[PDB]
Amino acid sequence: QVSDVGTVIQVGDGIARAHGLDNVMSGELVEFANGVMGMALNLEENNVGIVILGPYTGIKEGDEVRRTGRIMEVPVGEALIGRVVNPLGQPVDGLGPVETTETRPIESPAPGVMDRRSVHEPLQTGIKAIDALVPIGRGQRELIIGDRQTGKTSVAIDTIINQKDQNMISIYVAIGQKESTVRTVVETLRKHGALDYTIVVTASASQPAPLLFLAPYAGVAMGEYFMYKGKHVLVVYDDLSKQAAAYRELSLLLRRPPGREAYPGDIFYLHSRLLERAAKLSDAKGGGSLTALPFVETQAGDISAYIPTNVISITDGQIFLQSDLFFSGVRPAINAGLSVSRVGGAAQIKAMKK
Amino acid sequence: QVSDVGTVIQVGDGIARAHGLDNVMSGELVEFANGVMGMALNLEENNVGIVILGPYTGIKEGDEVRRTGRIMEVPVGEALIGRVVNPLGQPVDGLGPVETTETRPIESPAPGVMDRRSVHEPLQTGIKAIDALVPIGRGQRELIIGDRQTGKTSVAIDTIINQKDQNMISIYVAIGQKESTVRTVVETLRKHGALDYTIVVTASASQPAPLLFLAPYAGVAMGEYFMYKGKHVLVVYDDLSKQAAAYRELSLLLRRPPGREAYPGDIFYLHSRLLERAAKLSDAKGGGSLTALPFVETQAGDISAYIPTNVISITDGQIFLQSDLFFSGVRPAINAGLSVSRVGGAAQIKAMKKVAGTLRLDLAAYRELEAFAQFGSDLDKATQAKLARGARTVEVLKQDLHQPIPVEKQVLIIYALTRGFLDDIPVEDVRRFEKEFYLFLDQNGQHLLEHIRTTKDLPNEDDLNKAIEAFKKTFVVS
Amino acid sequence: MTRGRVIQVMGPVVDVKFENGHLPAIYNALKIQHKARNENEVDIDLTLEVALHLGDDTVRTIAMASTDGLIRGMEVIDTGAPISVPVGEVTLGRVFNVLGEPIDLEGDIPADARRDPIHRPAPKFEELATEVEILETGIKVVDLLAPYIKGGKIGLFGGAGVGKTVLIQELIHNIAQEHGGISVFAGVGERTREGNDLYHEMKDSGVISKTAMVFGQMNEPPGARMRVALTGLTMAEYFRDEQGQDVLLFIDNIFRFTQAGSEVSALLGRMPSAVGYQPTLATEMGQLQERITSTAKGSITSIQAIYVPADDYTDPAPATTFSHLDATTNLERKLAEMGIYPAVDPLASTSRALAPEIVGEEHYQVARKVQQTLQRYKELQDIIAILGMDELSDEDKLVVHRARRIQFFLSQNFHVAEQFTGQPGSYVPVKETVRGFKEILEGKYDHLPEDAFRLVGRIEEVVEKAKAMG
Amino acid sequence: GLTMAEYFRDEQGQDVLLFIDNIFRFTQAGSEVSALLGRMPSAVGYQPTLATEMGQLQERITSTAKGSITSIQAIYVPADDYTDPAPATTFSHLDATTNLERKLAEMGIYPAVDPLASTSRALAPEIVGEEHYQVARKVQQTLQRYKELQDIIAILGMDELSDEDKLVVHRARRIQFFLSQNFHVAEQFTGQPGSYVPVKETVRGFKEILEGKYDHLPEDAFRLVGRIEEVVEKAKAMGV
Amino acid sequence: GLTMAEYFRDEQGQDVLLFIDNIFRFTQAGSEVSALLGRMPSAVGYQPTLATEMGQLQERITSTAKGSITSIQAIYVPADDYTDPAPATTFSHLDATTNLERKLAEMGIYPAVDPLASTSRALAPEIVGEEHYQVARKVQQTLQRYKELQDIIAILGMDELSDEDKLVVHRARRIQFFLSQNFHVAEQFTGQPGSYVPVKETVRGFKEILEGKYDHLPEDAFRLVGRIEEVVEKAKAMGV
Amino acid sequence: LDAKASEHAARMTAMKNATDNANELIRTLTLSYNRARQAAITQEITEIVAGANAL
Ligand SMILES: Nc1ncnc2c1ncn2[C@@H]1O[C@H](COP(=O)(O)OP(=O)(O)OP(=O)(O)O)[C@@H](O)[C@H]1O
Ligand SMILES: Nc1ncnc2c1ncn2[C@@H]1O[C@H](COP(=O)(O)OP(=O)(O)OP(=O)(O)O)[C@@H](O)[C@H]1O
Ligand SMILES: [Mg+2]
Ligand SMILES: [Mg+2]
Repeated sequence: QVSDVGTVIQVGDGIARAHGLDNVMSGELVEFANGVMGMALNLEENNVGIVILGPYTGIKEGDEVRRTGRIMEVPVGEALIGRVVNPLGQPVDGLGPVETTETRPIESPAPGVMDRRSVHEPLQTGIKAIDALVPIGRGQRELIIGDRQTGKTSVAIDTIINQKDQNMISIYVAIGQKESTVRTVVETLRKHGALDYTIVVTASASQPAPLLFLAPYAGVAMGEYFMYKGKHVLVVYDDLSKQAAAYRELSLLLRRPPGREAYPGDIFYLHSRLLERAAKLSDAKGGGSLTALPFVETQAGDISAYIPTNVISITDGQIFLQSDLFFSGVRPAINAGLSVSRVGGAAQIKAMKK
Repeated sequence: QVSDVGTVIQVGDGIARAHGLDNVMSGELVEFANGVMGMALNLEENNVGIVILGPYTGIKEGDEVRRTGRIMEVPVGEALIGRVVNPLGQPVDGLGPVETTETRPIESPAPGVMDRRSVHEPLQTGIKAIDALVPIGRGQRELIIGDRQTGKTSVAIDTIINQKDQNMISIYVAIGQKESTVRTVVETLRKHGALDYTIVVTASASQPAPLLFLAPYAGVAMGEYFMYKGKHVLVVYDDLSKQAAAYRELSLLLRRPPGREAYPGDIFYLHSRLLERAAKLSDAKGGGSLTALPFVETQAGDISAYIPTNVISITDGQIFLQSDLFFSGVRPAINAGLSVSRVGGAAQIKAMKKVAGTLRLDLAAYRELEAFAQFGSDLDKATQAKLARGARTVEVLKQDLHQPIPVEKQVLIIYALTRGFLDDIPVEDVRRFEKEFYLFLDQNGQHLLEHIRTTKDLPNEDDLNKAIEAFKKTFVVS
Repeated sequence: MTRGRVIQVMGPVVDVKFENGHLPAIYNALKIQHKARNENEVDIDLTLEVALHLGDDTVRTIAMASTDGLIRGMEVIDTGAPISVPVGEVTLGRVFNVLGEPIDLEGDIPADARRDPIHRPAPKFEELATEVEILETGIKVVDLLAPYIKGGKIGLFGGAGVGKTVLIQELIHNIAQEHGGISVFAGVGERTREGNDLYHEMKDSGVISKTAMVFGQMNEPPGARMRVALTGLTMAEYFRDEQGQDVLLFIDNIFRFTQAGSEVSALLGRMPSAVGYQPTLATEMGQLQERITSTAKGSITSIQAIYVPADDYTDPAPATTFSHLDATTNLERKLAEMGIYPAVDPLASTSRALAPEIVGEEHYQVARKVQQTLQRYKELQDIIAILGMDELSDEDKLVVHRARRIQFFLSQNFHVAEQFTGQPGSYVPVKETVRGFKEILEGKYDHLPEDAFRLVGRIEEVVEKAKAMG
Repeated sequence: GLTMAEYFRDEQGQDVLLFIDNIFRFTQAGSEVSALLGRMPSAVGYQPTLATEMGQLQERITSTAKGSITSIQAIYVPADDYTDPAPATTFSHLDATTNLERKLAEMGIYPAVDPLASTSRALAPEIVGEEHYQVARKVQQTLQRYKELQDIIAILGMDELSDEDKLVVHRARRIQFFLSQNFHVAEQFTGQPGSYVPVKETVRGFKEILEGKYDHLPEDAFRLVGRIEEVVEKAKAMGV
Repeated sequence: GLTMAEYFRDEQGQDVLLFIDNIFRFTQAGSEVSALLGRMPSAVGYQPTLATEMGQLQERITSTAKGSITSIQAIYVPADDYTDPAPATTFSHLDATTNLERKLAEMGIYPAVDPLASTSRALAPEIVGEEHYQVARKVQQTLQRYKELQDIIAILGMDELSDEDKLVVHRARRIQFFLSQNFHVAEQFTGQPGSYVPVKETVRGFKEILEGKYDHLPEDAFRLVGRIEEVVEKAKAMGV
Repeated sequence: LDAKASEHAARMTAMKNATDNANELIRTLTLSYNRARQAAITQEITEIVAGANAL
C-alpha cells in the first residue's frame, strides 16, 4: 500500500525524494517519521520531490513518509495576537500552545480588479518626515530601502508603536535576522504595550532555507484572515533580500538554471505574488485593508541592482534611507530626492497637506 | 580474472579507463601491456580512471594493465647534483645513468607544529632591494609574482648563483617551459659555476599533463632528503600557474565537477600541500631547512585572479614586479611599496638592520612626495632634500644581470647612502660611484669587510667615515 | 550493524555502501582503520563525515585527511554520532586539531573524558538574554570609542606588523583576570610556522593556561578547514553553559571558513552561486554565528579577523559576514610607527554600542567630543605641514594642543608587554577612562608636557609621570 | 607543413624558413570539435587539452644539431584581449615577439608595433652592442614617460607641464612617428614604393633624434619615410 | 488582446489603438516556463526560443489593406541594462522608440526622454518638412557636443572651456530643460495643470532658442512650461 | 600686489574643488568596476556549469 504512505529514497541539503504517495496532492503537507513537516513540490512519474520544513539531520533513506491530506496551511485567529511563532505557526516564546480553531492556505489568489478601491485613509506612522513628505495610506504597499545600519528596523518599530490608539492589527515578520535582535525588538514592543495588537513571525539566520522562503507568506495569510473580516492590518517584512537569497539557494539545490546574479527566472514572481495580496477592499467585499512595508537592503546604495529594481517595479513608491546622511546626525535619513509615494496625498488629511 | 589485472575500455586525450583491478590503491602505479606507466586517480564503482605517464598512442581497448603494488616515488641522493632530470628521476642530459641507491615517496606529510623552529637565518639573494626591503629567511616561503617578461627568472637565477660560497643546495624546477629555454638556463648556470650544487627538474610543454602536475612534488621530495639530513635546501618552482593548468586538464578529462575558472575544488589543497613542506626544523632533528620560491604569472597585473589569490594566501610574503617600473629604467623592477615579508628583521644581520629602516623611511617619503617633483624646479620649499635623497635611493637600488653583491658591500653602500655621503654626487653618477667604491673597498677596506663578515655588525663609525671620505676625495664627478 | 565498505574514491570525496536499513545519519563520523595485509598495501587511519544520502544504501562523504592508499571494499565503521571532542578543564593549555586530538606532545586525553558533538542547533528563543550588556575589556580606546557587547561579534581589521597578536593576548589576560572567563583560539586555515610562533608567544606571555587552541592547518582538506571553527565553538559552549562563564572565542580568519565551504560545495558538485560561492553561504554563516550568543547564564563573545577579497566590501563573503557584526576594530600602521602601541584607529573603528541608551549620556558625549577633536586635528594636518604651527589661529592651536594629548592618552601599558619593557600593565575601568578624557577635554591638564601621557593607565599616573620628569 | 619542413631540417641539414599563416586557427578547430568529442568545457570555452595540444605541435618546430629552422608565426588575438588563453599560452613558446595594437593602427602608424610590449631575447649588450642597447633603452624610457603624461595632458593642457616634460613630449612624438615605415608590399595602400633600412642607419637616426638634431623639423615629416635623410627631404618639400 | 483587436481590424475595417501595458513580462513568463519544459538555457538564462516567440507575437500586430492597427507598447528594461537580450531583440520590431533614462528622471526632467537614443522612421525632410528636419538635426548636434564635454565639466567645471564651448553649454542646458513638459496626468502629483503643444509651436520655440533669442533668461525658467511664451511669463514672474 | 594675492587664492580654491571632484569620481568608478567584476565572474562560472551538465 503506497497510496498514503511513502519511503524516502534520497536526502541532502534540505530536500528529499520519496517513493510512493500515489494520492498525494501538489503542494500538500507530508509528515516524516520523526515529526518534521515537508511540502510535496514535484510529482514525478515514479517519485515525489519533498522540501523539508525543518531540521533534516534526523531524516534518513528508508524512513516513512505519510500524507496529511491538507494543502500547505497555517493556523489563524485572534489567539495568535501577542505571540511569537515560526512560519509554521508553532510558538517559540514558551508561553504554551496556541488555541486557534481555523486555518488558511499559504498560497491564495489576490483580490481581483473589481474587488478593490482607491486608497483614501491615512496611516499615521508618527514620524514627521514620512507623514509630511511621503504619506502612507491604508492598503498601500510602500518599500523601505537602504543599506545596513540605516534605521529601517527603527522606522518599522516606531510605526508599529504608533498604532496603539488606532484600529490596526500589526504583524512583524523577521526573515534572516539575529535571534538576539528579534528578542530585543519583542522586548521593546512589550515595554511600549504594542503586544496587545501585534503578531511576530520569526525565521532566524540559523533556520533552513525553506522556512525563510515561507515566512512572508505565513505572515500575509495571517493578515488576510483579519483583512477579509473587515479589519485593517499592517504587515512588515524585515528583509525581502534574505528571502530572495534563500529562494536562490533552494533553486540552485534543485539544479534550475540561474540567470542574472545567479537568481532564478521566477524571482520576480516570488515577490509579486506576495505583494499583490495587500489591497484596499471595496464596500461589497467589506472595506478591509492590508498594508505592506517590505524592506530591501542595498549594497553601497545601488538602487539599480536586480532585486531592488524588481521590488520597485511592484510597490507603490519607496522611501530611500541614506547612509552618509545617517552618519551626519540626521538619523531619520530620508533622501527626499528619491523618496516618493505614488498613491499618497489622496490619503493625507486636509490639515496636513495644505 | 585476478584482482591484480585489468583490461582497458576507453583510451583518449591521455587518460584510460580499465575494468577490474579490484585491489588497486588510490594513487598507485600501474603498468600497461606495452610498458607505459600509469597512475590510478579515480576509483569508481566498476572502472578505474588512469592518467598515463607516457605516449598513449600505443594503447588500445582490450589491452592488459597490471598492478605494481607501489606508490609513486622518486630517486633521491647526492648523485643528482649537477644533473638535469625529469620528474620520474630519468636523466635527460645524456650523461649516463644516475647511480642512486635510495628512494622517497612523492607524497609525504609536512613537518608538524612542534617539529619546527622560528626562522632566524638570512638567505642572501644578492639583490640589494630584496636583501634590504623584503628579506628572505631560511625555511620561508616567498612568492615572486608579476606579468610576463618582468624579470622573475632572472631573480631566481641570480639567487641560485649567489649561493656559491654558502652551504646551500639549489633545486630549479621548470614546468611547462621550452626545452630550449631550459637548455639556455642550464648553460648560464654552468657558465657561472652553479652546477656544482644545483639539481634541475624539467617537465617541458610536450610532456604529458601528469608529469607537469607531478614535477614540483618530485623537486620537493628530492629536497626533503637533504633537509632531513641536516642541510639547507633552496627550491624554485617556475610555473605554479602552469602546474595548476595541467591539474585542471586532468580533472576535466576525468569528469570531476568544475569550479571557478573551471578549476577543481581541491586546487587550493594541492598548492597548500606543496608549499607547507618547506620548513625550518628544530634542533631536536637537526637544523635542516627548506626554503621555497614559487612563481606566479599574472595576466594584465590582475592579482585578484583565483590562483594568484590562493598562492598569496598560502605564502609568507610576496615580491611584486611591474612592467612600467621595468621600462622606466628601474632595473630589477621590484615594487618596494607593495612587496612585503612577514619574517622581517628576523632574516637580517645586525649591520643590515641598522640601515634598512632609514632606507625604507627615505624611500616611502620620496614615494609620497613624487608629485611635487615638477614644482621643485623653482625651489618652492625645503622638502626638496627628501626628493634628492629619494632619487639617489632609486639610483642605488638598481642592479645589473648576473652580478650579485656580497652582503657586506651592500651594507656599506646603503650606509653611505643613508648617512648623506652621496648628497653632493649628481644622480647621474651614482652607479659609477658604487662600482668605483666597491673597487676601492676591495683595495683598501679589507679590514672593514672582514669585520662585517666575522661579527655580522657594523664597523666603527669613525673608521667607516674615514674610509668613505678617503674614497670620495679620489672619485671624479663626470 | 555499523559496517560499510568503500565503493568509490575520487580525491577528498569517498562513497561508502552500508547494509539496507542501517545507513548513518547526516554529519555522522565514520572511521576507517586498516592494517596492511601484505607488502602491496599501506596502513590507514582516516575519518569521514557523512554529507548526502545518494540512494541505493550509499553515502557520500568528505574526508578529514588524505585519501591516498584507500582500496575499494575495505571496512568502514559508523560511530553513530557526529565528531566529538573533549570539553572541560582538560582542554585548557592544550593544542588540538579538528578531530579533538592533541597536536602538542603533552599526551592524549583519557577515553573516559566527556565529549560533546560538534553539530548542534542554536539556543532557543526563550533561552536568550533580554537586555544588552557591555563587556568591559580594560583597554581605554576600546572601552571609550568602540565598546564591546556581551555575546556580540567584533570584526578585526589590520595588517601583519600592527600588533594583532599582542592585542589578542591582552584581551585574553584582562578577561581572565577581571571576569574569570577563559578564551578559545580557533586557527581556521592557520599557517604552521605562524601557529608555532603564536604558541610560543602565548607560552612566554603566560596566557596559555587560560586558553585552548585549535588549529586547522592550510595543508589539511577543505572538510577539516571547514569544521575547525565549529570544534572551537563547541569547546567554548561548554564553559558558557555548564560553568556559566563569559568566554572569548577568537577565529583566525573567517574568510577561510567561507572559502573552505566553497571548496567543499564544488567537490560535492552543487551549482555555484553569484560569484562562485556555495548556494548555502548565508545558511552556513548563520549556523556558525547564531551559536555565539548571550544566554540567561553566560555568554560567548567573538573577535574575528576578516579578509576582504579585492578590497570589495560588496563582495558576497564580506557582505554576509558584516550582517552579524556588532563592532569593528581597525589597526593602523601609521599609529604603530608613531608609537601608539594599542594601534587602534580612533576614527575608523565603529560600534553599535556607542549610543546613549546603553552606554550613558556622559560617556556618549565625551566620546563624540573626542572624535570631533581628532577629526579637526586630522583636517589641520596639511595646513600645519605647509605653513607651520605658528600660522594657525589661536583656537586651532588649542585644538592641536588638546588633540595631541588625547592621542597620546589613548595609548596604554599592557600586561603582556612587561616581559619586554619592564613596566607593569594596567587595567582601567570605563568610568576612569571617561572621567580622564572629560578632564583632558576641559583643559584641566593643558600645562603638562605631552610625553607625560604616553603609556599610562588612569589619569593620575599622567600627573605622577609629569612630576617624575620635572 | 611541419613534417615537410622537418624532412629538410633532418635529412639534408638545410636551413629552413617556415612561415605559418595563422596558428590560432589550429586551437580554434580543436575547440570547435572538443564538445562533439565529448570533453567538458574549460575556462573560456576552450578544450581542456589546449596547452598540451599546443605544446605537442610547437615543440617540434625547433632547431637541432643536424639543422636549423627559423620560423615566423602569425598569432590572432581574439577581441584584442591579450589575456585570452590561446595567446597567453602561445607566449611561452617564442624567443622574439611583436605586438600590434589597433590603437596605433587607428592613428595611421604602420606597421603599428607596440614599442614596449614587444620583446626579444637578442636585446642584450653582448649581442647587439653597447650603443645599440643604450639607444633602444633610452627610446623605451622616453616612450614610457610619454605614456604617463597623456592622462594629465588631456585634463590640464600642455601649458602646465614643466620644460622637461614639454621636451619629452616633443621628442617622443617624433620618435613614435619615425618608428613608422613604408613597405614594399603596401604600395596598394600607401601610394609610394617601400624602403629598406639597415640597422646601423636606424640606430644612428634614432640617436640623432634623441640628441635633438631634428627638433626644428615638423612632426608630420617623420611619417612613413625610412632613412633619416628622407625626413629632411620631405620637410624641404613641405617648405621648411 | 491581439485576437480581439484583429477582428476589428479585419471584419470591420476599423482603425484600432492597441495599448500593451508591459510586453517584457510576456518574455519573462516564457523564460520562467522554459526551464521546466526541459530546454537548455540561453545566454542570460532566457529561453532558446526568445526571438521566434517575440516575432510570432509582433508580426501579427500590423496594418493591412483592410484596416490599420497602431500599437503603443511599454517595454521594461531589467536593471537599466539596455543590452539585455529581451530589450535588445524587440528593437527590430519597432518603427519609433523613446528611451527613458533614470539620470534625466533624477534631475527633475520629465518625461525624461533620451533625445539622442530615441529614433523614428518618420524623421525625414519629405515627411516632416525641411525646417522641422533642420531644427531637429541642429538640436541633436548641440546636445551631442554638450555630451562630449561632460567629463571636463565634471572634473573642473566650465572655467577652462573655450568661448565656443561655453556658448554650446549655455544653449544646450536651456534646450534640455525646454524639452521637459507638464503633463495633464501629472496634475495629481503636483498642482500644476498640463499643456498641449502643437508641433508648429514646438518647432518655432526650438528655432528661437537656437537663434539665441532667450540667452538672457535664467535656465530654471525653461522647466515644465509648454509653449515658449510661458518661459517668458514665468521668467517675468520670478526675478528678471 | 592685491591682484597677485587674489590670483593665488583663486588657484588654491579651484584646485581644491578639482581634487574633491576627482576623488568623488574615483569612488563612483571603483563601485562600477567592482560591480562589473562580480558580474563577469558570475557569467563565466554559469557558462562553465551549463556546458558541463549539458553532457
Ligand atoms: N531616529 C533615530 N534616532 C536615534 N538613533 C536611531 C534612530 N533610528 C535608528 N537609530 C539607531 O541607529 C541604529 C540603526 O539600527 P537599525 O536596526 O534601526 O537599522 P537597520 O537598517 O534595520 O539595521 P540592520 O540591517 O543592521 O539590522 C541603531 O543603533 C538604532 O538604535
Ligand atoms: N636586472 C636586469 N637588467 C637587465 N636586463 C634584465 C634584468 N632583469 C631582466 N632583464 C631582461 O629582461 C628580460 C626578462 O626576462 P626574464 O626571463 O628575466 O623574465 P620573466 O619575467 O621570467 O619572463 P618570461 O615570461 O619570459 O618567463 C630578459 O631579456 C632579461 O635579460
Ligand atoms: Mg534591522
Ligand atoms: Mg621566465
